[PDB]
Amino acid sequence: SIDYVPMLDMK
Amino acid sequence: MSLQNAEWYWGDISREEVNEKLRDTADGTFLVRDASTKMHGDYTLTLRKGGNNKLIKIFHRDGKYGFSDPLTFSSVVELINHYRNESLAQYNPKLDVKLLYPVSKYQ
Repeated sequence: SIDYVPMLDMK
Repeated sequence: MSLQNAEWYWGDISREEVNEKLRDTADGTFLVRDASTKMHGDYTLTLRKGGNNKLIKIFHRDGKYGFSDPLTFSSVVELINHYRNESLAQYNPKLDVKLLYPVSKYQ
């Protein structure tokens, strides 16, 4: 990823 | 303070120090440091995966902790302990790992 890893929402 | 005694929490160390510790290690190796932000009670999980270090942000809102909406864990240890036994794949398909090997400040 660019810096931080994208984490998906669960809502 | 469960978090301060957690072997895998290193508090206020740098991205560069973490890179030294995570260098050449197996996938699943991980530690938690303080976020580069100014004390939003925010921490950063760093995880070895595929030969590089994934920066995963641990958000802190209301009184809860977590990787994304909704924040449902009541402590960072509760959160890390959970994903020791369950992969992070549901947050991001690239992250088909658990937190397997803690980088231990006692060891």
